[PDB]
Amino acid sequence: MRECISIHVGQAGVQIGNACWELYCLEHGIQPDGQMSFNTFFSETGAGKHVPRAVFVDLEPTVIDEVRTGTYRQLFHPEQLITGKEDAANNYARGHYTIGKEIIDLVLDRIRKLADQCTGLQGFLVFHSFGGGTGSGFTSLLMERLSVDYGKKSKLEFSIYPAPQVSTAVVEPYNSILTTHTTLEHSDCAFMVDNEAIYDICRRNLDIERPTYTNLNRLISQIVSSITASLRFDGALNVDLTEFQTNLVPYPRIHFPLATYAPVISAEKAYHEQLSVAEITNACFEPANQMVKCDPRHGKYMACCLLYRGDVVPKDVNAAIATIKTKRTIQFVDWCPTGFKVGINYQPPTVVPGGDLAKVQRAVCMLSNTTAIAEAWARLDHKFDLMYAKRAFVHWYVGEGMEEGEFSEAREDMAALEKDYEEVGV
Amino acid sequence: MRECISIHVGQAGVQIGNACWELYCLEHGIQPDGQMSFNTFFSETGAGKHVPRAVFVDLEPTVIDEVRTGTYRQLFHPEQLITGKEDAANNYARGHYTIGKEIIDLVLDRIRKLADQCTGLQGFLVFHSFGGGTGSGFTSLLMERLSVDYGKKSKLEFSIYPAPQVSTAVVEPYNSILTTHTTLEHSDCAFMVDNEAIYDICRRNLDIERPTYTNLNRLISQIVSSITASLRFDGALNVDLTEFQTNLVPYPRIHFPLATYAPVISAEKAYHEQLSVAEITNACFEPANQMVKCDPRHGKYMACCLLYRGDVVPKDVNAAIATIKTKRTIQFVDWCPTGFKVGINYQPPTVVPGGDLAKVQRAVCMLSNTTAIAEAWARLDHKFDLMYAKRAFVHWYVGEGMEEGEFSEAREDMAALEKDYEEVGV
Amino acid sequence: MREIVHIQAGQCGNQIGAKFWEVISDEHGIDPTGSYHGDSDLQLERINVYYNEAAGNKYVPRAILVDLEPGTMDSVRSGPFGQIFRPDNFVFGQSGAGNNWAKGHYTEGAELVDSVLDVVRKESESCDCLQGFQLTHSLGGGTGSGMGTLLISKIREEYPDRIMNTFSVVPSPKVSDTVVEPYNATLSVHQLVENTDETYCIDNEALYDICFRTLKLTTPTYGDLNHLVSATMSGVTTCLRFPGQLNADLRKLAVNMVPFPRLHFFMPGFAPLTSRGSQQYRALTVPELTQQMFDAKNMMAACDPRHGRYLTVAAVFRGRMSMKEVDEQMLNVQNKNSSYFVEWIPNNVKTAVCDIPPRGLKMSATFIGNSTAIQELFKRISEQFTAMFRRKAFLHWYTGEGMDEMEFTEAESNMNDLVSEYQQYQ
Amino acid sequence: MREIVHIQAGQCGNQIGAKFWEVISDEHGIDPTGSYHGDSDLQLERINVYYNEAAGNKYVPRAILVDLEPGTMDSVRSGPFGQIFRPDNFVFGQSGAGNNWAKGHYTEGAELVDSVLDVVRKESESCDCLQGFQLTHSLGGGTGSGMGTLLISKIREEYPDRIMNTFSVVPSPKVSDTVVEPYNATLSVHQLVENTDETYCIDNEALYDICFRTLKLTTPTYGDLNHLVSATMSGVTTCLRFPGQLNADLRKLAVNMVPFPRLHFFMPGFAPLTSRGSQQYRALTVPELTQQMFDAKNMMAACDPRHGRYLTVAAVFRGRMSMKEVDEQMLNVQNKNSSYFVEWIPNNVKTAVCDIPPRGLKMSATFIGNSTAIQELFKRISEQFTAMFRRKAFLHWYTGEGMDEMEFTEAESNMNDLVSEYQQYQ
Ligand SMILES: CC(=O)O[C@H]1C(=O)[C@@]2(C)[C@H]([C@H](OC(=O)c3ccccc3)[C@]3(O)C[C@H](OC(=O)[C@H](O)[C@@H](NC(=O)c4ccccc4)c4ccccc4)C(C)=C1C3(C)C)[C@]1(OC(C)=O)CO[C@@H]1C[C@@H]2O
Ligand SMILES: CC(=O)O[C@H]1C(=O)[C@@]2(C)[C@H]([C@H](OC(=O)c3ccccc3)[C@]3(O)C[C@H](OC(=O)[C@H](O)[C@@H](NC(=O)c4ccccc4)c4ccccc4)C(C)=C1C3(C)C)[C@]1(OC(C)=O)CO[C@@H]1C[C@@H]2O
Ligand SMILES: Nc1nc2c(ncn2[C@@H]2O[C@H](COP(=O)(O)OP(=O)(O)OP(=O)(O)O)[C@@H](O)[C@H]2O)c(=O)[nH]1
Ligand SMILES: Nc1nc2c(ncn2[C@@H]2O[C@H](COP(=O)(O)OP(=O)(O)OP(=O)(O)O)[C@@H](O)[C@H]2O)c(=O)[nH]1
Ligand SMILES: Nc1nc2c(ncn2[C@@H]2O[C@H](COP(=O)(O)OP(=O)(O)O)[C@@H](O)[C@H]2O)c(=O)[nH]1
Ligand SMILES: Nc1nc2c(ncn2[C@@H]2O[C@H](COP(=O)(O)OP(=O)(O)O)[C@@H](O)[C@H]2O)c(=O)[nH]1
Ligand SMILES: [Mg+2]
Ligand SMILES: [Mg+2]
Repeated sequence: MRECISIHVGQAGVQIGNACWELYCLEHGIQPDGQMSFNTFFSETGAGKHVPRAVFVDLEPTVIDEVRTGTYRQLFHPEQLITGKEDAANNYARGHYTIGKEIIDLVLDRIRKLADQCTGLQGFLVFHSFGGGTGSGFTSLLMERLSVDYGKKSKLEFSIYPAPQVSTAVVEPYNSILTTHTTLEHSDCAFMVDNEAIYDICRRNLDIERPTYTNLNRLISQIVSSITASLRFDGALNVDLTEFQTNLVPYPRIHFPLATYAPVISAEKAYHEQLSVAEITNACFEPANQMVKCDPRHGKYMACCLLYRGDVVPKDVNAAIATIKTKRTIQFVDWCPTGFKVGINYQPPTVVPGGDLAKVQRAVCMLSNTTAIAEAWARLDHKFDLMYAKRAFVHWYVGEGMEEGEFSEAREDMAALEKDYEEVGV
Repeated sequence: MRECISIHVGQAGVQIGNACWELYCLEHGIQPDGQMSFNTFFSETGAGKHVPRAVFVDLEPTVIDEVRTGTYRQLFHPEQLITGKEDAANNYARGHYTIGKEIIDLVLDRIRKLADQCTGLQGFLVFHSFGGGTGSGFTSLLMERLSVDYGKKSKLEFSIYPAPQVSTAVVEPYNSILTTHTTLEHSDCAFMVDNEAIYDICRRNLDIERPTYTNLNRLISQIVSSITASLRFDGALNVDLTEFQTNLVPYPRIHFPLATYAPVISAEKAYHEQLSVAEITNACFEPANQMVKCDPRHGKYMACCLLYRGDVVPKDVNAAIATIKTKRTIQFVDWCPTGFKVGINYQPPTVVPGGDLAKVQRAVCMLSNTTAIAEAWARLDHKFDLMYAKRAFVHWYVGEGMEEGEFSEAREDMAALEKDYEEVGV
Repeated sequence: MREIVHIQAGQCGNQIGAKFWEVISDEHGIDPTGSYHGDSDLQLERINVYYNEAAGNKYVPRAILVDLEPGTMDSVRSGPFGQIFRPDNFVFGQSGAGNNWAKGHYTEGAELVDSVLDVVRKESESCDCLQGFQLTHSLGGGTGSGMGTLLISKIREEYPDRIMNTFSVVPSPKVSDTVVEPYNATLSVHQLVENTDETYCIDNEALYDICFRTLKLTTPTYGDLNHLVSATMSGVTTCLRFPGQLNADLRKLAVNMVPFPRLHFFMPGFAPLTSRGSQQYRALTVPELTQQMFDAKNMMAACDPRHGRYLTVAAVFRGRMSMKEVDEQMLNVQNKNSSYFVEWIPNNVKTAVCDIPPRGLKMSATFIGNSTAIQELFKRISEQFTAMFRRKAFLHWYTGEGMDEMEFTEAESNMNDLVSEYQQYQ
Repeated sequence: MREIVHIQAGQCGNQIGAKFWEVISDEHGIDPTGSYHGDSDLQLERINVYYNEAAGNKYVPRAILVDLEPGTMDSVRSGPFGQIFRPDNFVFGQSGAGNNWAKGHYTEGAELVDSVLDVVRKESESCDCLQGFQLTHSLGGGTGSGMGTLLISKIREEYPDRIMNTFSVVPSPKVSDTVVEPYNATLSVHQLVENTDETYCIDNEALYDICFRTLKLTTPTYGDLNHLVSATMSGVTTCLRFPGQLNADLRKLAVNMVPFPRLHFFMPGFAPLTSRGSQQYRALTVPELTQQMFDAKNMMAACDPRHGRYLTVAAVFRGRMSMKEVDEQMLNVQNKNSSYFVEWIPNNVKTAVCDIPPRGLKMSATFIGNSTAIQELFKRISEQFTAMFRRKAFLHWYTGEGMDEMEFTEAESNMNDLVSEYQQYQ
């Protein structure tokens, strides 16, 4: 069958992955042990157990140590959980050059072994961050290696974007740019969120006064599930990972989707509400409900995909789409009139006990490429320039095999990308 | 019936033999007493008891004294357990010339007596070490005597090779070379391991942090069992000792197999794992899973034999072999396209309580001759040269009947062997 | 005589086809176990046209199920009538099609096609007298479009004297379902124009309209839409499988509906089409049925027939009715709406009649129109395609599989020529 | 009249033969106690062909079991039908064969052969009218190859006017099972060409392919493979043991299949071959069976028949069927695929018919092809042998038993001549 592989790299990615795995377990009916198209994410043992078709990497042991003592522990087979000695230290040049070129081989071998189980290896999933040390260089390296090995196979990146206003790290701007330099010419598709948007969503739609990482991660997990379920489950108008590549990559370089998931509704607000298909669609297209700091009015949607779940009717969806098209505010690109893919699954999303969300009969995941996102890129570039002008926090990077011209080249690439976006918009 | 004789010589060999015998007892259903094709390794008494078709020799009494007070004691018949007065003293020239030519006759007589029980005497097993004093010269002497007596009969050596990096003795290099000089023109087949590789295996695949002799010995015992079980038990595609000689000896001088046993899996790692036949085969052919310090990529496999056990299907095995052949990295010799023998036994391996390994439905023993092993030989020769240049630790040897030219001759022989290997590779 | 070979390719095609078989099985009294439990000898007389008989009064569709991924066919199998199909008639891959004509036609489809062709050959050899081939696809995907086109080409090369007809689900310009839809459709049609004798053109928009307006269906299921298509399909071949006053062969229908080789794209329709509630206000006359059939709301292609003229129309009526009455009524229709009937053809319509209603109706009818108006559909697709091509959008996915701009241009030229031809015979 | 003497030599030969006897015993209503419990007088009419009767209605195969080691025959004895054999018909040694033709033919086999010959003589003397001898071997071992060849030579010297046929399991070049396989096979064939009238050539690869594709067997057992061979064997001699419309003697088959003395290596096949599940989609016609028989997937030798031409084909059908129908169908086959049938022979096929199906089938058939394509198999073995000989690899094991280079060269010359002959009559 059509079957998949999961990779979670850097602390953030690992954390996300935990939640994702929990969600998967809840959905297909798997315990903490492994007891009971389910085989896209779970290979069977001799008996009883099922093994997540997964890989977990971090150079910080403390992250994966946590995993190894949690409830979700003996679900995983210790072949997968790899650890380093000294961490990436928020430094691309340690993640790619120094400590990267050491343990990557092991991981590659593991991946190969896992593949040798897949008859129909569809592709991969990579979870990281444009912002971690591990996740910026190591990830890139891994991608490169995968390209060298397979090439034809499907590759995805779930990329936690730098939030324009809110800082976390001091050298988030360099790292991200470096990642862009290297990942851009390998990974055919990248699905992106930022934390700020998620926080906003939690505040407004869910009425949650305390923004924290667990609930946020759960949201992302839901999106992931929605993306997958086409492979994992039945439904009229189904979807493949390769279909996303075909559908959401007009030019080979431009491949940076945004995401969004509706409904994002609490226990109370589910009542005092019908939740129709059209309504849900409208919610998905709302400026505020996007999962990144990007006004979709400040550009044009090139290519859009919408993955409806549970009790849904095609005609209704079509009507909703027509309505959306009719709206003059939500602009589309002149040259692509057919900018929609419809995905419908008879499986409805199931939410994890002790979490944010309530039951919803129908939901959507919306994945869109736009000229509007370019603003974020521009902002990032500006940030990079501002701190590269001083050349501050550069003595970390130079020591682990770097050059001054690399940065310039990266900037040039970014500029080119921006230009391309502008052209597309025109 | 087809029936066998066991000889364990030098401390190391004796130790190995203990473990082997324990394993055998566990398998066929024999107690510590002897109470209950089982007759290849156990001759029956008048009633109750069974007597291991065995011989135990060491010039150190302390080794066999231990045996004589252990739980495995009254299994053995004291006719077999022979002891000396003064030990070999890590000196070939005491093992062969001086104390060797004294008690060898007794041992020979015992062997003859044992044979006079075998209707179908298939052959022998000799366990020793390229590295003990006893095991280097005495062993050779014994082999010579056996050749003189029988000649046609099947002869095997389980030879503990000198680990390239890790030293144990000071004159391990001379002893080994001397053994090679004499054993090479008698013993038709020798199955070899080193300790370093075993330690590595224990560390990686079994997660064992403490490398010790007992567990190591058990591993070797398992291999031995696998080799035998074709004689000891039923199965489609069976094997004889003579078949090994025919199969794994292209030219009469080149007869130094490596060994390996998979799966090498702990209690946990058995779960989070299916253990398919193909997988097992792949594991067996892995660079690290070999039982000697020898990269199989640095040469070509001449002749290979694989002894599958338990729940196995021939078709699966064939498929696995095909897959292996397809892999371009694992090189074979130009002139031998058919370089596989398949051995399948309905008996699955049974592991000794209070030990390393867990239950595995299917396992393999893989026995291979290569051009790659020549590197080890070269290293050994270099070592010999380095310390023969000074002529240090020579005053031990000269005193017990030796000559200077012998060493030179041995070196020449080694060189010739190397040349032959090179030719084969070409 | 006159037996038909059925092929379903791609997801759409496969799911529609399942329903088609379900319908026809019911019609011919065949239960899901492949046993006949009907009440009329007429039911079995010509069962050969779709079914083969096996030992124990088992009947088996002469049907081939083709897909480049397993999920769809697995679902089919799991379904109610899925177990009626001969298991060796499922031909499927595991590598996805990415809504990519190139994958279906050039690469992944090319790998599977020979195996399909062999099964086709066997079915042909099992025919007393092969009439033709019936295919079910989508136009806008990768499998139905690319693989489907491929398959048709090969079959026409092998059976160039036989009837080749397709039921092809096409894009609806107001509600696109995929982003590359125009590319897939244009590439397909380029080859369907040349290698099919008739193509029944269904667009889901029209079906939805039918469902809403006449059937009073607030919530159409894909199942219900498929039922509508299925009914048309059944109707088309009724006169091959049953008696009649005036009978229609498939070939005869082609001859009556095709004035020029290229113009063989039909709009199907059906009657009666009402709700469960708006039936008691109606009686079932030939006039009533004809009125329904010529109602724009009962068309299954995306056109207003009044935006053009009918070149030729075929009506197939089922049930006992006066030929005189039927002819007279059609003459009246011609007289009153003479402007919508091209003046080159006296007696603008053909009538066929089957002396046998479909279960639970007294009378039914099925309509086949060949209208100059359908040019508008072609125009819309050509424009959609053209804009994207102007910017070479999404093109790398196809060029990477070897396709060239010139081929695309050729396709467009073909499309334009088609529309020009329609204009000429307006 | 026309009684046949059965011999099994070597492990393969012995295990296959056990199954053969099991099959035939079932066919003739003989239970494991040697008692008849059948329901038809036809069952006993010609029981003489394979069995001798003893006091108390005991029936005993005229079978000889030969081996150079005891284990295989002990296992046979332990088996279900093992106790049916007369104990004095087990002729066996204890010294192993080492996969060595020299041991089987020159040395250890020479010691045992006279005793075998005496038993053969007794069986011959107990025959009302000896028809011939049936042998089962492998080609690639020591016993079946060396001893088997020896035995055949001696029997032809003693019974030069009788039929000598072998079922010989041969190497499959993609998956070799022993290292010296080419040596053993070439040495055997060198003598089989001269001293047998027909040899049925089975390769395990083909059997595995059959098992996987048609029988849907994920996990073939040697038992199942042996069953397939057994069915062929039974089929071959059905017309000696039963009535028919048109009957086939063994000699008559030889006459019909052998245009030149040397060309008597046949590819056997069988029909029907389907799963338990893919049978209800089929009916059992002569056409169907013939289609199956001429399907490459139903061949038991390692060739594509389309890489050559059939010189002659014999089909033996079992069950009640129209001779007219059969002949007509075969004529159609000849007409449509005339290029694969050598034009020297009008009526390229022979048909035989038995008015008696094998239990639980209405109809069955067994196919015997003599194709120029089978030259490819010979080529592969010759090449494999040749390379090893170029380097005199493994040769000491054989030269030590007195064999000479000239003999080896002769063998190769014979092989090459064989292939040249096939080329000539391509
Ligand atoms: C009480 C009564 O008379 O009920 C009718 C009925 O109410 C109506 C509305 C039926 C009904 O059809 C639908 O509602 C419908 C649903 C999905 C897709 C298409 C139609 C009916 O369901 C459908 C059903 O059709 C048949 O029985 C035909 O043989 C039809 N069969 C199937 O499609 C079928 C359905 C399920 C399982 C197996 C077969 C057929 C038509 C052409 C060729 C072969 C078979 C009929 C007459 C009716 C009901 C039952 C309400 C109508 O449809 C048909 C196909 O006859 C819809 O407009 C017509 C007019 C009928 O009067
Ligand atoms: C319900 C039913 O009809 O079952 C069939 C059946 O399903 C099929 C698949 C049978 C089945 O055969 C196998 O699956 C098989 C297994 C191992 C090796 C070879 C075949 C069957 O097992 C085998 C069995 O064959 C016989 O009974 C013949 O007399 C056969 N007998 C034996 O081989 C035999 C087996 C066990 C013990 C003693 C004899 C035979 C054939 C030639 C000459 C002498 C005897 C049959 C018809 C069937 C089953 C039972 C499912 C088929 O085989 C034969 C030999 O008939 C496999 O393809 C054919 C087609 C049959 O339809
Ligand atoms: N969603 C989510 N994002 C996180 C989490 N932890 C960190 N991030 C984001 O990840 C970026 C920091 O990268 P990390 O993944 O912590 O760094 P790392 O990959 O572990 O690399 P090193 O710690 O430098 O070895 C910032 O943009 C954070 O907002 C988390 O638990 N959930
Ligand atoms: N596997 C294994 N190897 C051993 C053991 N003891 C020693 N060796 C190896 O054997 C070599 C040393 O030879 P020994 O067998 O101890 O010496 P000996 O044969 O008793 O000879 P003397 O003690 O000199 O009379 C070294 O290569 C050791 O690594 C053991 O218990 N197990
Ligand atoms: N009637 C019907 N149309 C479908 C179905 N599934 C997909 N479609 C239509 O088929 C087109 C998409 O092609 P599809 O067959 O899914 O892609 P493929 O699987 O690569 O061939 C779109 O126009 C869909 O609306 C179905 O089950 N029934
Ligand atoms: N069908 C079948 N083939 C076998 C069996 N055992 C061995 N073979 C084949 O026989 C060849 C090996 O010869 P073998 O008979 O084992 O050696 P021998 O015992 O010295 O004659 C290889 O090609 C094996 O695949 C068996 O039980 N059944
Ligand atoms: Mg970290
Ligand atoms: Mg010692």
